[PDB]
Amino acid sequence: DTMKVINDPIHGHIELHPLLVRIIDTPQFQRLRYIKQLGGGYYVFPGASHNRFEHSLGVGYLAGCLVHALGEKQPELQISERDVLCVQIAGLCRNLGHGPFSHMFDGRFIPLARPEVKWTHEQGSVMMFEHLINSNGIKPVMEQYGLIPEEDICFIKEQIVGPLELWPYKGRPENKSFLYEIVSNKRNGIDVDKWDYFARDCHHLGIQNNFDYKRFIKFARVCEVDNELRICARDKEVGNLYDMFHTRNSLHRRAYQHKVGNIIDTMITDAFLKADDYIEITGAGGKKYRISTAIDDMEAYTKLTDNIFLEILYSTDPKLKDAREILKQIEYRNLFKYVGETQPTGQIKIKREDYESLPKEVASAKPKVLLDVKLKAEDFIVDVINMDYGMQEKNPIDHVSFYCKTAPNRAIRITKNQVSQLLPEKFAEQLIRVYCKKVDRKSLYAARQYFVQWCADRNFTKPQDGDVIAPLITPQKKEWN
Amino acid sequence: DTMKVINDPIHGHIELHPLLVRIIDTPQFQRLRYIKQLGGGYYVFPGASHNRFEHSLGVGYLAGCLVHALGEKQPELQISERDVLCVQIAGLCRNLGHGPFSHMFDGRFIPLARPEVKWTHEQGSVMMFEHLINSNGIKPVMEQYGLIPEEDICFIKEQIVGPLLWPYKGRPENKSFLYEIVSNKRNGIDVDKWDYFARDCHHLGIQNNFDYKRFIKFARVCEVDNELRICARDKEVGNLYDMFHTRNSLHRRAYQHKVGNIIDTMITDAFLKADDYIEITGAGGKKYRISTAIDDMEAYTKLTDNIFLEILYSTDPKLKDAREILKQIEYRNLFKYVGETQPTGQIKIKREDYESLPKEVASAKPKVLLDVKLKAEDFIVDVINMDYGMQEKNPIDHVSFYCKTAPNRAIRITKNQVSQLLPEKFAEQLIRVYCKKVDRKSLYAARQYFVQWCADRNFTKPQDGDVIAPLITPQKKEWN
Amino acid sequence: DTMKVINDPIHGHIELHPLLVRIIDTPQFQRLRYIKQLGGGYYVFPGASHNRFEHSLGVGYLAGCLVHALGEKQPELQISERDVLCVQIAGLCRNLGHGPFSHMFDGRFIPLARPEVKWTHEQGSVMMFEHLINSNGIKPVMEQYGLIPEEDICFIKEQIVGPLELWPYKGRPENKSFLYEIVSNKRNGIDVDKWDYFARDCHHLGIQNNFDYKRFIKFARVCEVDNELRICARDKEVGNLYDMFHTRNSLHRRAYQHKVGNIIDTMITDAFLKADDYIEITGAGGKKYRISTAIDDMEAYTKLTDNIFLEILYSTDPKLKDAREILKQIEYRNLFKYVGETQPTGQIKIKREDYESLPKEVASAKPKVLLDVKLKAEDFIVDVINMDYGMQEKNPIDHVSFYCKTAPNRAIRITKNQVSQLLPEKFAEQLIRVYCKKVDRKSLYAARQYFVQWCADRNFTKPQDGDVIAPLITPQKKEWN
Amino acid sequence: DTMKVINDPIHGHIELHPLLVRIIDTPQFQRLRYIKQLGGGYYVFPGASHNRFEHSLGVGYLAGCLVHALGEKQPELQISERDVLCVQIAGLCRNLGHGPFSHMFDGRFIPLARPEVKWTHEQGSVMMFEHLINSNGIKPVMEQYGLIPEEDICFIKEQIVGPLELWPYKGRPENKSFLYEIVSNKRNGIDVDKWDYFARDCHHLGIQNNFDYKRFIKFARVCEVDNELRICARDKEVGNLYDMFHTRNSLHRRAYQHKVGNIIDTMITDAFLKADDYIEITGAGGKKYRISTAIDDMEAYTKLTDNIFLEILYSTDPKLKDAREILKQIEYRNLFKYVGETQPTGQIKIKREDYESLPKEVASAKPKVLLDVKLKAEDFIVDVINMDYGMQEKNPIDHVSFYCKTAPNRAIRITKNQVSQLLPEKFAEQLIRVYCKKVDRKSLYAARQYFVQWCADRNFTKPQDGDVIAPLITPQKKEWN
Ligand SMILES: Nc1ncnc2c1ncn2[C@H]1C[C@H](O)[C@@H](COP(=O)(O)OP(=O)(O)OP(=O)(O)O)O1
Ligand SMILES: Nc1ncnc2c1ncn2[C@H]1C[C@H](O)[C@@H](COP(=O)(O)OP(=O)(O)OP(=O)(O)O)O1
Ligand SMILES: Nc1ncnc2c1ncn2[C@H]1C[C@H](O)[C@@H](COP(=O)(O)OP(=O)(O)OP(=O)(O)O)O1
Ligand SMILES: Nc1ncnc2c1ncn2[C@H]1C[C@H](O)[C@@H](COP(=O)(O)OP(=O)(O)OP(=O)(O)O)O1
Ligand SMILES: [Mg+2]
Ligand SMILES: [Mg+2]
Ligand code: NA
Ligand code: NA
Ligand code: NA
Repeated sequence: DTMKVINDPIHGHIELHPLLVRIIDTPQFQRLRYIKQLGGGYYVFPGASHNRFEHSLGVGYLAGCLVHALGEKQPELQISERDVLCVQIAGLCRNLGHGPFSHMFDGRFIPLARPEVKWTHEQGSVMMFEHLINSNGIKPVMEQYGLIPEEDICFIKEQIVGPLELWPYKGRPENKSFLYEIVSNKRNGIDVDKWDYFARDCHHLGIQNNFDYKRFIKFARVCEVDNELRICARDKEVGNLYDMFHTRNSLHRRAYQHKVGNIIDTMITDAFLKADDYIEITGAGGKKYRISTAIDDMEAYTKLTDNIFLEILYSTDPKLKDAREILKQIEYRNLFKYVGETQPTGQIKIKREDYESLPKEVASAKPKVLLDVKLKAEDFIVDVINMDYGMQEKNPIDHVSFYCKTAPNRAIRITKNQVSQLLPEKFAEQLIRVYCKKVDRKSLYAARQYFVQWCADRNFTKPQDGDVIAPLITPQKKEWN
Repeated sequence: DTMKVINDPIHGHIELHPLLVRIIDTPQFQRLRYIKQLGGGYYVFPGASHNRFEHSLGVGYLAGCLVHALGEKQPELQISERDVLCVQIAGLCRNLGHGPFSHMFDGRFIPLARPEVKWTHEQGSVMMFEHLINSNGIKPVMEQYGLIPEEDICFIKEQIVGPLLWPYKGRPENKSFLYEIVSNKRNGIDVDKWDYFARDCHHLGIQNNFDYKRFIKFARVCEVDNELRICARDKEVGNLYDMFHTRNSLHRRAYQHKVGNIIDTMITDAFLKADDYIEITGAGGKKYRISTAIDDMEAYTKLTDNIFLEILYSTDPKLKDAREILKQIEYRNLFKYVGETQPTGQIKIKREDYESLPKEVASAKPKVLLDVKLKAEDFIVDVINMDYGMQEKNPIDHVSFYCKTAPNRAIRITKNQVSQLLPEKFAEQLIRVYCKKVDRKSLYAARQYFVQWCADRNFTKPQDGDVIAPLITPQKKEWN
Repeated sequence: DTMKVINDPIHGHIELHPLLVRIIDTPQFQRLRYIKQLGGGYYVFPGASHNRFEHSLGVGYLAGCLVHALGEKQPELQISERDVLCVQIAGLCRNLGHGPFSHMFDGRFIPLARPEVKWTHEQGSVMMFEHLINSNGIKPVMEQYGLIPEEDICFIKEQIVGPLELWPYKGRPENKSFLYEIVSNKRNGIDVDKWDYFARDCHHLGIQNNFDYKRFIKFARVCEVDNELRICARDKEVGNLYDMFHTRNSLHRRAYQHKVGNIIDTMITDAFLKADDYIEITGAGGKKYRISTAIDDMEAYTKLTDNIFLEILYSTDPKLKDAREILKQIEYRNLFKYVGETQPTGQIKIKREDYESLPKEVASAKPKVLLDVKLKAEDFIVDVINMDYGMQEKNPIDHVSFYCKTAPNRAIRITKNQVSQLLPEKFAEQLIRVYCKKVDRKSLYAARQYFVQWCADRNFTKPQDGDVIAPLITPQKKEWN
Repeated sequence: DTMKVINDPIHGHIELHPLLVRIIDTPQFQRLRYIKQLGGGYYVFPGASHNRFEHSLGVGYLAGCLVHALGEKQPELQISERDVLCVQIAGLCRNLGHGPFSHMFDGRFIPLARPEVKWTHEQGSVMMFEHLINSNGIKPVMEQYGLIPEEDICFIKEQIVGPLELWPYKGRPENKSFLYEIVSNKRNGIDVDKWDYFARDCHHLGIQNNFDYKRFIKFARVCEVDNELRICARDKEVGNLYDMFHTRNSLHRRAYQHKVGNIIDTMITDAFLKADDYIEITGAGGKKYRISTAIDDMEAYTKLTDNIFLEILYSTDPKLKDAREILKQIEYRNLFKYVGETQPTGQIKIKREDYESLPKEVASAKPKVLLDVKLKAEDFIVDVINMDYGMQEKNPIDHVSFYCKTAPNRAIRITKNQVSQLLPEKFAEQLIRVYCKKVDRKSLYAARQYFVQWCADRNFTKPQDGDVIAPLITPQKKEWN
């Protein structure tokens, strides 16, 4: 009927427009209550039980805050109530496409299960949004509140995934370009999605968040840069932006790429792979889908959530025994053992095509220690992690426009040397974790010897614990001594 | 083997003894990751996604804090490392018995589904603890860390459920105070409450007024009637009254939220309609229903909030009735709130009369033009007992205190000795009425029946009475 | 000029209109940086170092929030930018009149020092506001931003102190009545001043605040009640309002009336009394004022802050030796010793005129025990504390109007039985603390005997520690056994 | 033995040993209630009203936490109750020496006022501690609780200031070396003083703190490194340590070196300099001291707090008119105007002795543009700020010892390459702020031209707003285009 107030622990009392309420009260959206924001992280950080549902409300709310604040400071932008609603909707709905365990699904599982396809949760969101609209008679309700469904549905989808291919967008013209920089910012990565998860994940994880989004909003203006209207930050605030990405990096290093969290994700992925053939999910017209193919039909995908984990865990079907056994090993905490961590040196970069060949390389190393057990390629997992500021090797701050107190409509650029000598020199790196599937004390000892040898052989960094875990191997490498 | 560190958002970095790690890393305990602390509340408070698992770690940690602090202030108590471990274990394990959606399971579902049994999550915890111990070879590991399994397993169980003349056999009278930590039957002041106040507030987005750390610093053990009891400092009496006021606030704002409760009611109804067709494998391959898994711990292990999604995602036409109710939850087609009232004077509605109340509302005769006529089954009447944890009694009368000038001398404090601004009564009842018929005309009619029923039973005027039923409220002179 | 942004720990980033900046950047306002919010409380709660300055910004900000939210929900109220500014100004400025150590000055010191006058910090605020306006050329600046100084200065003053004398206000007409319910609510005590201090004092004290003002604002509406437009709360929210006053009461019982905090306030007051003759403060035209008379000249009052404490403490003048000695006893923590606490029973009420006669009564009690020392009236302090819900014996919730979801413009009333049986029966009480100026073990023992006897004699409540501190006295009273 | 409980907003309920209570309840310690932690910062961050008093309790408490935790994990260290008390006392007392406005006094005022002396607040603390002990009969009370005053007073002083000149300490032997790494860590800068201020300043400022000290403590162990027992961190925690110093840097950049906060500190310092001749503070035997000389007599220093600001501000003495006028300009917010900010490039490092010559350099620049006014050296302030990780150009993490999960008693080292490529390359930098004493629009315009020219001339970084504030000057420098 009218506006709903929702009490969120992060944002406090949030107003929801009745149109958003209608979008929210659908199985496509409610689905998000059953997908953990951080997947395997919950198995390391016991506070991190939060789901995509609450994150989505926060992204929607923040999207609305930014656009509304821009509108109030700059009425010359001609931001309408219609524009605000579409930005809120895009904010709510950009998480619709997440599969079970969020980033494990599109980052680990689908690449292994369906190598030939290229899938992202963003594509999923678009498809799921379409399904949500059509299955719930949303278009009449959009019209009722002054939206024009054809243009606006397009606008929403473009905000989530980018150009559906000179001005490449068809939902809004160039004079509203800045509206595409709110929910998902392809230019520099500063968007409201990040802002909600920094705050939300920190609150649940028990880490403290150093970024203040409210301050960013108060200092945000729209200015012309190269004949486009873009969201600009106040020049003074440049330090806070570098801090925002440092914060992003901290969350990744401490929580999202936690070495045990990642191994749990790997084990859950492995169980899904072994379960994939025997789990069936009913989609459109009674047709059946696998976990790995539910991404092709939105009706099936609706019913694809973290419940899959428990479906496997509680199953009696002997065909699911292999999948079920892996998950039971998670419950007993018989996890694959962390062997160590290393990095490439200088400009050495490990390509995506070489990932499969790395367990073989570790097993082929010839450490000079007496070993009771001999280990093979399949006993090792090598997890290559790309740690960056969101834009590969590029500095995202070079893609931010700024303004000064004295000329608020004049956009400017700020280079890294203009800010601080204490900032990072590089903006992308790689971490290599090694784990061993053999969990006894003797195998783990052996694994450590192979690993440290492989590091020496590839001229990678000395593992931090190198002298402790492999005292007979580390002296051969002069660079480490 | 040394300590594992867990980072909890409420308590920060918590150390876990390797024995507790072993108890935690079992399917019986890990199960608790899949049971929401506040069940249906998550459908009202979007922050309230937290599970019993994390609550359990917190209860364990706090239990350890209290016993350890008592030990350090009073070494004459002779609290051993053994005693601390058993109190921590009891703290961890007192939530083992919770079913799907926590309090809805033992408070709504089992009473309706299995009226002949008397079941509490506490009994469940004892049974589940036994199963956890036996299924995971914990006894050898208890011995390894200096526990004596026979005495100590008993001690742990007694802390969770109470006594199975000094009624306890896990510890003697000289250690009586150890039974006042995890679950305090005497006055309700225990560590389980302290963790949930803090945890639920952090997730719900309300702020918690109670400071447990301050209570611990002012806690002492003193002799009262030949028993050693945990006493509070006399000055702190105001904070204790505040602690129960806080408990009451959490209940009124969150745990008994009118929509949260209706969602709990709907989920319970779906479980009832699903109970015949969901099967859970227990011991030796035997099959159990949702309502009977409480009789076999192996089945109960696999009984979590996943039941909700099992029903919701099912295709079996036998589950259509249950599935339809849950789909109505997703679409937010909920039973509509009609209004709320209370009994007056000493009037107390007994548990046996709950069933007869929808009939009473439908039988009321409001003197107005009604487009629809409504029947008993169209109404839900939810009776809620709001109290300070001890029925009509004041829990502060069951707290012993001490003074700065005589720290070993226990005393009592009466309510007039504290404040005239305190509550006169310590128990009350709320009656919510809802309508299963959701259209505008039915809701209008429902409100007329309801306000009439209030007048007829001499209950309190509903707050919105003049707005929802302007033609009914003038008949009652006491209301104006 | 545009807005200045202030980062407050309680409210986050606050915007200040350039007019408010001008009012703030004056010695009359800046003065408030040197007056502690909680006076003597800082000597008990080490976090409570905050000053009236920051509290004032918060009251101003919140005043603006409430009026602005009302305006946005109900444009039919015709709240202008002019109205918002005046409410913000009244919010900023309602603390201008506070003397050194806030409530101790108007609550303890002036009543003792100048019994014939009736002074309140609110009157002080009006006078100080007038002085601020005139001394800083504010009127031209008010005109610049669309205010009409004659009407508006009046409006501001009326918000702070009430009618300067049928509609009794002359700053605004009946159709804007609700604007008088924001900064200082004479009707029920629900105002923004309280809201800032609950939040601010809790944050500094290390108590946690259970009241959510943001939620109140979202549920606040203006409705007609008895031909007046009043701020109404949503019916559901009634529980939270009772809780708001319970919270107020908790803050008083734990912090503002802490037994040691109050004795420190008593000692500081006593030092000020002994110093009052010899401290001189320059006012208008070089004229000299005492601490107790600076309230008569705003120029002197400007220079009257917590610095008075340190002026006395650091003085060398032998005439200030008496005052200086008391303050040195505070530093050494040689405080008057707490003897005990009691309350009147039934309808017994101790009147303000009888406070002086109470130490005599305690000393005149006849305990019938062996006493090494005999104590006199001047050895005892009796502190009478009025604890209420803000409106004497009355329930403030009976003076709150409500509305329902189904009829948002229709005001209603809610009686106490309509809410809960667990609520307080009485809404005012008195606490009596007794202290002894003699600090040795024997005097303290004797003092406790006199005190417990006096309780018995006056038929007051049994002191909590009665059986411990006076085991020979408590058995005579059958009501206590 | 009764412990006293203090409720701190940061740490919650803190127990104080009766000996610490005795040290606290003295004028030498209580003095700290009247010195603001962040001096001038309060004039920018209105929450930052907190004083050194509360900070000191926190440092004491944390010192006790660390030593106590080390004792419980490693009883082989033989940490006694005596050792814990001395570490707590050192923690309490390391802030005793702070003057009015904390770091402004030792960082700005004394260097200008007394160039011939080398004074630090740490030396002040030692002297003040000595005075506190002797003036309050603390030595007998130390003996009562098992301390041996001669050895232990030495130990406490050494913890605060370092060696009072092969093992350089005489309070404790090499086997207790780690006890010197708690209150003030000269080796790497990881100490409990930092931990309390990160938490405390953030809580008051309204910034959020990303460092978790409790986690550091749980991962801290004592291990042998080069025949010394040192506090070691877990190898995994190395990232958190880099983050700790990044956090320190953030606090400095956002708050402690805020451009307005620093100008207020400069103005207060200037007023103190002009007041120094005419303010008298009574010390030992009735002798009189100036603000700049009270550091030579502890009895005078006791009475030297932020009250000096208000003494000057409220004075009528015409000799204080110059000092009083500057402070009145603070109240009216007629502050020296920020012109801009720059940094040195390459290896250029501006020495402390050259600070005085910089305003001359700026005024001597020849921008050659239409200028209504000509500005002189005395019209400019140049503030040089050293931003570092606590150890000049060195990486503090190279001076941290670590241990591994697999060998907890074996200390190791970790190089920067072994951690992350995303870390800083340099660990020290300089910021140069320029301000103008002339506040009109025309002078400010001129000042900006001189400034940007001076940047070009010295080959410093382009000011961020350079193209806006000086569009005719920035094109001459090719490196900036
Ligand atoms: N007292 C409270 N304090 C904090 N949050 C609350 C409180 N009551 C409810 N909430 C939460 C639960 C929801 O997230 C949100 C709205 O709940 P509430 O205002 O009770 O809505 P409702 O939908 O039951 O009221 P309405 O009767 O207007 O429909 O705030
Ligand atoms: N940097 C961090 N800050 C806060 N919490 C963290 C951080 N890293 C991990 N945690 C959380 C996750 C866990 O609940 C808890 C323990 O994690 P961590 O110390 O990484 O254990 P671990 O078992 O992986 O390490 P170990 O190698 O010592 O076994 O702390
Ligand atoms: N990085 C930060 N994070 C949080 N609060 C900050 C930060 N920097 C400054 N503050 C606080 C201090 C002030 O109270 C408020 C505004 O400061 P700031 O924006 O630096 O104002 P200013 O007047 O110095 O800037 P300008 O006039 O250049 O816009 O924010
Ligand atoms: N209810 C409360 N909650 C939180 N902090 C409190 C409360 N009451 C007092 N405090 C604070 C103020 C002090 O910092 C600290 C100690 O207070 P309190 O225990 O009242 O000391 P006290 O010394 O007056 O008691 P006594 O001498 O009677 O033991 O805690
Ligand atoms: Mg581990
Ligand atoms: Mg400014
Ligand atoms: Na362990
Ligand atoms: Na309980
Ligand atoms: Na009252």
